Amino acid sequence: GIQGLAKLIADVAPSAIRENDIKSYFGRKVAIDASMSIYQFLIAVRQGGDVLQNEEGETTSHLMGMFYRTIRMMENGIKPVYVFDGKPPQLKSGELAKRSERRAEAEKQLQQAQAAGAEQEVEKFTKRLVKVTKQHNDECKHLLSLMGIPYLDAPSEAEASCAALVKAGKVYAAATEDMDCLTFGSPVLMRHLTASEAKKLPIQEFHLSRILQELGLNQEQFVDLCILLGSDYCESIRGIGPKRAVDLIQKHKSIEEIVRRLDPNKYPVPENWLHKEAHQLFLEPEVLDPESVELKWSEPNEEELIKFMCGEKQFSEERIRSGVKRLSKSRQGSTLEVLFQ
DNA sequence: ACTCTGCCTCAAGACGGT
DNA sequence: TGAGGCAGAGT
DNA sequence: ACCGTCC
Ligand SMILES: [K+]
Ligand SMILES: [O-]
Ligand SMILES: [Sm+3]
Ligand SMILES: [Sm+3]
Ligand SMILES: [Sm+3]
Ligand SMILES: [Sm+3]
Repeated sequence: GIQGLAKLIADVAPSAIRENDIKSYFGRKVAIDASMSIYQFLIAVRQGGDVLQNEEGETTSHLMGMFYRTIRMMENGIKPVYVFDGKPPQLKSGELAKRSERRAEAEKQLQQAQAAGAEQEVEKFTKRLVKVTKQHNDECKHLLSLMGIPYLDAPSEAEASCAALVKAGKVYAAATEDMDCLTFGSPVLMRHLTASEAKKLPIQEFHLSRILQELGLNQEQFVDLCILLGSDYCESIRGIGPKRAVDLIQKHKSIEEIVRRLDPNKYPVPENWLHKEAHQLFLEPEVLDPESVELKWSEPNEEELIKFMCGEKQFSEERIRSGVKRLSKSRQGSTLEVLFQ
């Protein structure tokens, strides 16, 4: 993420944010940060503070969400491609260490909340310990294949590869909550795309070109702004928040120039600041080749889906079979069969 | 008065019978 | 792999 | 729309 970027845009570039009704998206393709949505399901999809699971102890919360949400999207003629995170860049090592530190603390506090019986505390610390694993990813991929829904493995950060897919015109937008997708250059970011049958949060599109126009910046300058706001890849300058950062960038145009003009006593910069490395990472990230794989939405394998979800994962046969019928008919409505010439 | 930091707390899904 | 509220302190 | 339940 980028610290306070969403709020900053709402305050200083409101026209970059557009809202449309879900009925307007029929036929559109979108790239989805899979690892992130699996995470959301593991955290939220609970009964008695416990994830859903089959009788043999295997978690099924993530399969539950991925199955049903994907179908609801397709019912609206929205065609998702799911993108999975790869190996993190070295620059992120610091941030990851911080996370593992927090996990170690959370593990202690979980234990003591248990010897204290504090059930609501236990639930909190258990949520803090939720972690998307390789098995979670492998099960979702397996499921998506059976559903006929495409997915890709990013070489590194999935947001970066989502952005690259939008730039190449392979999908219309990147659908994620992580704003660093814009820092990676995604022309369009959709937030709150769940296509939920219960409404709530309006669908928001962020348009990068509108953002750059409103702030009066090019993409290089925008990335420098984000670094100053605070990213995962390097430190920012203490004392410099969203307000002073926009002004410094609009005036000095670059962190390099900002540092030369800043008084080393009033606003000292981080020692051995890696802003240059991060800048390079946001602008030239390692990404999949968007011309490589042709995205297709295939017919769902109904019988194998039933064996997997019902036979193995113990989902209701009625709900699953009903889901597959809906998915199949909705695909038929929004997708053209392949043609040979 | 405007700005920023540190610390707190909170929320985080989908289906279907009613 | 946040967000927003609040008190206190820096500009 | 609410809310008990989903696995
Ligand atoms: K800062
Ligand atoms: O992020
Ligand atoms: Sm990210
Ligand atoms: Sm990521
Ligand atoms: Sm079994
Ligand atoms: Sm098993």
